[PDB]
Amino acid sequence: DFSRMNSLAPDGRCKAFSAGANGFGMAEGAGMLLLERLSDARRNGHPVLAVLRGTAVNSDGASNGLSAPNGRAQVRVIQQALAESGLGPADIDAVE
Amino acid sequence: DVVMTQSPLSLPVTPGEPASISCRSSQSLLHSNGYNYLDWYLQKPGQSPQLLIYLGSNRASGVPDRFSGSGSGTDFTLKISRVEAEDVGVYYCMQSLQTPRLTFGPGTKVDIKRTVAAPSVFIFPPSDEQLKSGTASVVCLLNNFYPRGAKVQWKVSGNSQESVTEQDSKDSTYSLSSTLTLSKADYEKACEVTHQGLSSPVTKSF
Amino acid sequence: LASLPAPEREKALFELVRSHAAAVLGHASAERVPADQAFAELGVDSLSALELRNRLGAATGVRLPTTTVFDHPDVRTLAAHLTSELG
Amino acid sequence: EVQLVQSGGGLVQPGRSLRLSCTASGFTFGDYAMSWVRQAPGKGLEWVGFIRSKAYGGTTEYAASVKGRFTISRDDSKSIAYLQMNSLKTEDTAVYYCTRGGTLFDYWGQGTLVTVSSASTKGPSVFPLAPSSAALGCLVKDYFPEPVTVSWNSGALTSGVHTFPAVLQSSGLYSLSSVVTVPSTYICNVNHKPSNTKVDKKVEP
Repeated sequence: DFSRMNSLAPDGRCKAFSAGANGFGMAEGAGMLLLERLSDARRNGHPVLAVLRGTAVNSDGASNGLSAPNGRAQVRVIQQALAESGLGPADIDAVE
Repeated sequence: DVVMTQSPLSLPVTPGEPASISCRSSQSLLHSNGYNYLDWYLQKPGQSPQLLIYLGSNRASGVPDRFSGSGSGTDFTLKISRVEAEDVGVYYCMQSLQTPRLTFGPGTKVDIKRTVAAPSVFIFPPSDEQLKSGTASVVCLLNNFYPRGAKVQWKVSGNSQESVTEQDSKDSTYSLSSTLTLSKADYEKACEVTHQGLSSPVTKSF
Repeated sequence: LASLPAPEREKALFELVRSHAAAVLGHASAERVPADQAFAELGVDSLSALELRNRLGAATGVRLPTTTVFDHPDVRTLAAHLTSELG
Repeated sequence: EVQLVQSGGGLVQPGRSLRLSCTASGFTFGDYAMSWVRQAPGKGLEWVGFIRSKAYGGTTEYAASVKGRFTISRDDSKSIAYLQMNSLKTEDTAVYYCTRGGTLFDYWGQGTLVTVSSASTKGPSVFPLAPSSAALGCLVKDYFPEPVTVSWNSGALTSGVHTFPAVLQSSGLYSLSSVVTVPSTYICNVNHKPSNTKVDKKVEP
């Protein structure tokens, strides 16, 4: 069905930010994190590998399609998680 | 004696950047109660001042926690964690150990920080119909210069006034108006600046 | 394609565009589809728009732009553009 | 919630009385000591004085420059703070403020532009700026009081427009210099609302 509206790549590669972009490089997998407050894994001795300063969830709103992304709704989710974490555009070194 | 409480001026702060403003204090403001007795005030250009931080470190409600504060017995430091575009104005080092508070302090010119530009020295001879109207006003216009640390000379001074706008947004510079109000006869008897945008004075006359 | 046989070359192309619109939107009753409604309120998304432009480029033998659905938001506008693109 | 809206602006000559009221709403008026602050245009603030709470009683302490001239009173049942101006002079031309404390000015009134000037209401002497060879401007010399808007090309050109602040002369008048910076034959219009002296101007080098 992802093939039916022609949103996929015929090779499986997510050519992100590349001239060879064709669509999703659809793959399957998992991933799962154990989370705790910073002053809750330090008194308990639990290893602290990274801290989530802030997070945000923001819908695309009235986009140009259900699957179509919104150009001005991602700016508000990058800034809401930015104004909730107390961090800023010059503090994040790299972006996944 | 009156405690001297002055805050360093010329504070260039750019959006998204952490700054730090300190203060001087001759007589110790750390009172016997263990609490400093100084305040931090911000006069928003075109609006009323605001209470930022009292007792040296305690912040007021309404203003966000970005205004962090601390200090020693004499030395104080308002740790503005970060500046955004609304965070522009005059900060005041008002102490609170000796009423009267008749002097609030010269105030700190907090400015959107940007590299140094070249002041556009524009000499403008007054209109002749003004000269037949009874006055004379030659203006040495300064435009698009930052920081504003220059005064205009009038050679070949004392009749010059000051007129400078605050910073704009998308260009973030200053503009100066040195108006030399003059009289009838003395018109037929030059202006230069010493801004850090240049080094040698630029001499252009009417 | 109609060979400009009459000024009806206009209404026939309009009806053809409407028929392909009623066959792309899943309208089993191809009788009537809102003409004054845009191509974003009738459910004409990426899939519908793409296969609609393929149908119009196959029946009328034209080369519609990829962003035709956005260029002509209305079926009236699309029909006018297609009928005006004769030569 | 708390509001400390003020009232009592106007235009006076040196040597007469003026009214300043501080409206109190949202709190117990008798708890805090009402204070009054004066802000010289574009430069440093100066504090006037305060009245202590009637629960404290105390006295009314003023600045050294307003001894025997200004007095401050307070009342709970009608909840208005007073700054009485008597024997006004030139320095009093400033925007006064009403502050919520003798030592802790936590609140701040919006500000009343109190003006003590010897001038009279008349149109401006709009004097142009012939470019040297550049920028084109035009002065607004000799106008009073200070409502003012100077546009270029009659509100058509907005890039490079610099509406320079008011210029305080010793004669009590004002001067503005609105200048645009663009290579070229431009229109600058000044509208003085109180006097209806609407001057249009054409400028050439």
